[PDB]
Amino acid sequence: AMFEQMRANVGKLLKGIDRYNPENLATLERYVETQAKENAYDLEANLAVLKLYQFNPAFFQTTVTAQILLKALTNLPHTDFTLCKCMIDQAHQEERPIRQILYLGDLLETCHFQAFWQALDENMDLLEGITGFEDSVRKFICHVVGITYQHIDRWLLAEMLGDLTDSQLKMWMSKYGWSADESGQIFICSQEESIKPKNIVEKIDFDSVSSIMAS
Amino acid sequence: QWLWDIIDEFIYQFQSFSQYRCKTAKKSEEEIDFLRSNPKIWNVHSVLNVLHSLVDKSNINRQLEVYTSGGDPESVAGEYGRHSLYKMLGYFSLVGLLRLHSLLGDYYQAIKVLENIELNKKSMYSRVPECQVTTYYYVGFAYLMMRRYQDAIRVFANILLYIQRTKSMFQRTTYKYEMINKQNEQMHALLAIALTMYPMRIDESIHLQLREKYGDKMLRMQKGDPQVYEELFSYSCPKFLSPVVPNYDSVHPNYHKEPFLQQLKVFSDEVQQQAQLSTIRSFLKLYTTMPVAKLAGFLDLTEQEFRIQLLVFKHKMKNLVWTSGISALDGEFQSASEVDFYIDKDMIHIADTKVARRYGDFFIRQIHKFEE
Repeated sequence: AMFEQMRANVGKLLKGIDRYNPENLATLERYVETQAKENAYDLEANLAVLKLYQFNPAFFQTTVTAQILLKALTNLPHTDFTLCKCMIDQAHQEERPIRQILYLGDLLETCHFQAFWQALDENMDLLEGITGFEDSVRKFICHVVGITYQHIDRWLLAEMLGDLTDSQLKMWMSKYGWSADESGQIFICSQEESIKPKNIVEKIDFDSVSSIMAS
Repeated sequence: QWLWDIIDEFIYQFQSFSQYRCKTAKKSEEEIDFLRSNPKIWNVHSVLNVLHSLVDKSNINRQLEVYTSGGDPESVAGEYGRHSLYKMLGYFSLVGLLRLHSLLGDYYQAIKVLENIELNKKSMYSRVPECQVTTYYYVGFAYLMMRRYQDAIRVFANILLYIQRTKSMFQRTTYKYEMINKQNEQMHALLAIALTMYPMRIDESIHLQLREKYGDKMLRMQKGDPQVYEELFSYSCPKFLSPVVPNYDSVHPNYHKEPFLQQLKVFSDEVQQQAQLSTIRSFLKLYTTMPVAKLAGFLDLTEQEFRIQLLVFKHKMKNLVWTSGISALDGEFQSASEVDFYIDKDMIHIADTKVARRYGDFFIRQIHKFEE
């Protein structure tokens, strides 16, 4: 619970002149790991460390940027991960573990979820070391499933989530209330509920137009 | 030497005035009150704020893009130059918004953007068109960065229209009049590539002199040539960042192209796969719910054998640009074809046309004043 004990402090740090002072990296780089480990997030603290790393490339630290990058990818499809590459130098995108983390990140944006879980190397203990990261990406998979599927097959939804078993899939089935259908797909959304058109309907703007044309 | 005789004498005069800015605004009522009285124009007082927005940014961009190590420029300005002026109590006039939108400009070139939230919240004073067009300038760019293509494209339309009832007249966009034309032109051109089978709002925004050339650009870009990836990205870069002055081009100093590696290659990643999203949508969605005849007709069109047609098809529906469903028993692909709207231009014009009547009726009644 060190996240909660730094929120007030780091909040006033990042609104002052201490976000272009490199000396504050002590409390800030610590607070970046506090996001990753304790499963919390703060974009501004990340982005300020990224900005201070962009200022002096020497102070760049690989794991601290991985703790930024990995937790940026949990928060998709937001432009958190967009802002990461914007501050990470040409030199610094070819580091370890950065290069592998960035490549894995590319797969999530283009939504190649099958390729994402294939691409994983399982000997990098840092990717095991981020708490709730393995489920977070799965929750973002299922998040975009709801937006752009009306149904999905049982084998298909398994494979996207890293080739899940029958019992492992029970969590993800129950999560958004999804349930089986006849022969034999998993329901995701109603057909009229997914589409949501807001197309042709206007020319009802009479009231304003007559209020201005009143005199 | 004449170069840095001019540059250094700007900054040293601004660092001088920065103390006067902080000193007058906060506490000395009588000094402010004395300044309200004497001239016939308070325009001299206010111009000097956002005059030094773009001139200081030029001078600091030079010092930034000449000294790439042991950074003197960026932490001096960031700490002292910017935050001292803005963070403390505003001067009582439009100067509070001027120093705000000077700071918003300074904050824009730096790629650290997330306090666009609170800058809008501290724009308490009324949105004069002067301040409003320059707000929508950056706020649209912020939406362009947010991947809110549909939102940002509307925001660029109004500011390029030239019936936001601008009149200027006395040099409040001076020496960069056509930058507002060409940057809004350029940044709108990128957004059209991403989404468009919706607007049907591009008629208002950009005139037919440019719609014709930018129209064929998007088609030539997404369909058949990666040539437009080059020429679009050439023009897009000076306008995306806004680096006010590129330094003297010579090989004897290096010093300049090293910052431009980052600055440019930062925007490479933007247009890279966001463009390749376009070609998927480019093929018109001919039959709304596709049977075997049309689904295979589109999977012949996506990619050929064998390996991995279906996978790539179902990767790309996810992104934002399709809403659809798969059926198992039927083997059927059902999808969503959405369209925009025809005429939204007329009812927005009904006031704009009346301004052509109004300032018509008014300007000649200013001539009817004089020659009477």
